[PDB]
Amino acid sequence: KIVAYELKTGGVLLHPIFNPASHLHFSIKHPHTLSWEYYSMFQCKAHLVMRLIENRISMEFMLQVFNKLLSLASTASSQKFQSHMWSQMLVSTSGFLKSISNVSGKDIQPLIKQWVDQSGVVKFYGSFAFNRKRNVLELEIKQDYTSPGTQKYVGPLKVTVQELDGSFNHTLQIEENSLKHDIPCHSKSRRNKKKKIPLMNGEEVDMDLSAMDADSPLLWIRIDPDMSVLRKVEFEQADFMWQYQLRYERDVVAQQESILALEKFPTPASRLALTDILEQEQCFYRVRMSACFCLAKIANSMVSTWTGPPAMKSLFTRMFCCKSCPNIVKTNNFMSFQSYFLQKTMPVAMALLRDVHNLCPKEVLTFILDLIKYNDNRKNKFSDNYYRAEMID
Amino acid sequence: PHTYIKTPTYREPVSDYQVLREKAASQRRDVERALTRFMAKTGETQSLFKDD
Repeated sequence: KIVAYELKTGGVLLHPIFNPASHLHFSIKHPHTLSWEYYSMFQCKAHLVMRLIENRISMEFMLQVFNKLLSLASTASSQKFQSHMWSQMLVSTSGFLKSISNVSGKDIQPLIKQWVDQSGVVKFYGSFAFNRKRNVLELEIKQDYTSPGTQKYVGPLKVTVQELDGSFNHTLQIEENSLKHDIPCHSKSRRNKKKKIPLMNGEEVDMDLSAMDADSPLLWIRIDPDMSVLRKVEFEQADFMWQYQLRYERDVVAQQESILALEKFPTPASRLALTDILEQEQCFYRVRMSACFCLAKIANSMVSTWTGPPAMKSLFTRMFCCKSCPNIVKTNNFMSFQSYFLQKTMPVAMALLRDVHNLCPKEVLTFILDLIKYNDNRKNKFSDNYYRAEMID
Repeated sequence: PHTYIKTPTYREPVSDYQVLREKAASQRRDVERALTRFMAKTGETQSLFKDD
């Protein structure tokens, strides 16, 4: 939301100094002259910058800062002196930074100078190349700092590389003149023997390594995984790396960004990846709800190649319909709250299917109308208004 | 044994889940269509098309 708004119009400036922001058509000196979208993005950027301050100075020290502010205010709140002490209930920026420096011993003045006083987000364009001879991974990260909303980042940058030997984090120092970052790569001895490949968490899984390159061990790369800067990343992986990142990652933002990047690769391996995500309980439900729409877009792009039925129809009849009647939907029992959301989002994406003539097929429209006719809600303890409203959608 | 013995018969029962779902669905759709057409005809009405 904030990178869309700041690249759209100028930027949000937390803590201005009194104009400080002249790129935008109102004055930021008073709350009653702000645009309402600017007020919303102001609150949004403020809580993300506080998450960044928690990233630099750990969460228990952050809660100690907040407790110190509240305790000064509550010792202030019981005095009777007319504001000799009632102004300890008012916080400022300098007092907040001083309380942070009191509890932690680190000051955050570079982070405050970059993300508060400066009003911009950063844009990262990354591309990699694997050097087989020296066994290194040559990243190439360049910033677009000449756009109207952007600024230049010179700090450190975390990158997480999943190779066959596991998941390794690397810190890169991205100075102004930097372009190529050579990080080292590990072995490929988990392709010699079939062993399980260890993940970002402590677990390990069986991966189908037939799509991987023979010479490179690395399975996927993520630039800034923890969202530790206010950034927009445009990484150029290979399509099998996006499919491996969609399947076997233990991070929902990486699964979402792989869904978002698989729309450019309409190959049938990506259709298999999104269909395996859709069938998979123990995936987070908002990833499957995105995989519905991604599968609809991919299915629209590979017409005159699609083999069987329309996308997600057989999967809908496998998950939510009767075993004896495929075209009759099961009676509504909405007590699971994840297959309820997936059931009410799957025909909405299924209706974006189009034939070679650019018209929605009469197999999906008939399916949606049979979902509407055979709807029986006399048996669940929950209402049907949102599911029926999504059927109209 | 039409002459000394006898036994009763019953009507053919339709215990099929498919046709029972179809019967309940079509009866609900027909009664709600009849209700909404009756309530739109005996009151103030709007129309998506001109004089419809």
